[PDB]
Amino acid sequence: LIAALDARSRRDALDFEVMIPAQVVQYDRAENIATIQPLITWVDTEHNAVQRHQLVDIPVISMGAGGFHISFPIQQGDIGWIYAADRDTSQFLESLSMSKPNTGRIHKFEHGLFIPDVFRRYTINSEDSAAMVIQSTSGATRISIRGDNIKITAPSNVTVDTPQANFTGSVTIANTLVVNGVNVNNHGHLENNPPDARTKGGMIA
Amino acid sequence: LIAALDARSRRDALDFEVMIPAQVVQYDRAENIATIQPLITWVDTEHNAVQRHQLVDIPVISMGAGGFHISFPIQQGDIGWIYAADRDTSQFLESLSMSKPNTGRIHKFEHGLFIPDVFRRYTINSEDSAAMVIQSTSGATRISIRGDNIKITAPSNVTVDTPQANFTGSVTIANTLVVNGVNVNNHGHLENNPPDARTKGGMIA
Amino acid sequence: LIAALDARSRRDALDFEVMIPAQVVQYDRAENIATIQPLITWVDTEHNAVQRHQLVDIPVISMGAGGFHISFPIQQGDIGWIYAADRDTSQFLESLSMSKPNTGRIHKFEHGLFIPDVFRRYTINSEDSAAMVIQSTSGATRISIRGDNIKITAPSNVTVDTPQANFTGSVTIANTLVVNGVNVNNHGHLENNPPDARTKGGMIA
Ligand SMILES: [Ca+2]
Ligand SMILES: [Fe+3]
Repeated sequence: LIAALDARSRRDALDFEVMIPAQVVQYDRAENIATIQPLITWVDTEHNAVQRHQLVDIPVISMGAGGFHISFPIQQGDIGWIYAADRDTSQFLESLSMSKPNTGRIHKFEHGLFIPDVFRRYTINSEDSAAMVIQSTSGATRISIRGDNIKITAPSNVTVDTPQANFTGSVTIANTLVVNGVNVNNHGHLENNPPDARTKGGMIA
Repeated sequence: LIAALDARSRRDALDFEVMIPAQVVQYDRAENIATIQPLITWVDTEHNAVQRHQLVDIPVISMGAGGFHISFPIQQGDIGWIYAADRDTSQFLESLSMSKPNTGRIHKFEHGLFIPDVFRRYTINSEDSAAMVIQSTSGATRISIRGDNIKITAPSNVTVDTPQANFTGSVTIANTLVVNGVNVNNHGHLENNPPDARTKGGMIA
Repeated sequence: LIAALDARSRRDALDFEVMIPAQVVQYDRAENIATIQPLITWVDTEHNAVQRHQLVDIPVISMGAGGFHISFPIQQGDIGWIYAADRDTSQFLESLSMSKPNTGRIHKFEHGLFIPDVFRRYTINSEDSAAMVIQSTSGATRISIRGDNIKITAPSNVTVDTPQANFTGSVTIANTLVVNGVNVNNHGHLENNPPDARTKGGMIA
């Protein structure tokens, strides 16, 4: 009989984990690890599809290198993809350096990586149809990068916290400019004649 | 004979899909799914290397969590990597929640994830050699993050669309400042003496 | 005996590479490829755990599409995850187009993709606990995106290099504003009477 190896091959492929959609149960942003719940059940011999185990202490990617990175404020319930490492990563995670596997389990989500993905749960404004956006998923607060311009939109404010902000060209401000507490639109100056009289009105062309 | 299992092992490994470079045939940015064409052929028994099938309805990652994400304006022809999920993801994609596989196909690109990658098709300006950049691939329009400063460059304009933009330090503008339609470089004020005469010239030190 | 296939299955799973943590040995940012050193040893038949081979010419992801991307200034020693492609990618990498495998090696890191990950080696400021940040890993220089506002922080400066910067609302500047070399806080104007006398002091309400 040859059905034997067919059965084996199937079992072995089912047991070998690679990638599946998954959800955050809990997340620690300082240690950048999560408890993760896979979101596709597996059919058992009994033909019952059942919920998979949680995975603990799973690193969540923070893309970055060279002293820079991108970090999202991950919440319980957020979704993404868990990947299974070839070997136990637990010692590597302790040291972030060259390590041995502490165990013999291979190709299992238990030692994996979670990559957050919002899937389709976002809105792109029509003006950004040809742009890259880094944004709230609502689309309300965004940095939009286009081929020759950048547009930064926020319903409340944009705050630039730095000692020196430099503009190498011109600047146009639609409404009010206040500098050190003084409204420039409406400002004046003391005259020499009449002595110490403030000029009339505000700033004019 | 023992060559039997050697043949099996090889077949099974060839059939088990994980990751391959691939190209976007069509993309829907609202549903965040693509038709994808793998870019490496597979050699058949006949020793013919032939083009692989398109995959439809493949989610394209939008990295994000916590109400924020990053989205690129993916175009036909863009490249990247397709990953094969362990099990059918179609029901999960309908609901974005806990689900069963609708079918028995495992480790196939048919149910996968596409991650866009520009590979080497970009230019980094020399001034950004030690910086992170989020930019047009031409390098012309960029946000460059350095250890202690941020430089935002755009050939046309940078527009900040918000009711209130706050600078916590000083600001230097090279050229013209216009506020509510009035050129500040060149502005003046009405005098009390001579009555209602505009001051001479523009703004001076 | 049936232990035979158990041994085979195990061997085949060990030989089949998918994903493991790894480190950059060398990186070329123009060609966007690296020499990579996996960071988990593998136990051999002799029960010796030993360091894995370097992989050369490994593409490092640059997430992007549609003419935009994100690039980090990767350094020797930076860490992340290497993924194994199903087939030889070398011809595909030459052309970035549809290709055959040059060889028969399958599911090996030798032809792979590296994704940089900083793991937990970063600091999130408490004010950003619910925000997305793109930042130096020190947390000192950052773009922080919140539900209705964006805060850009840099200890040295933020420079906006563009011919035209537009603010669609109001702007408040805490300290000094200089426009074309003239300090606005302290500016004045020539009077008509007294003829050509500069106004007293600086700008006042
Ligand atoms: Ca006067
Ligand atoms: Fe004035």
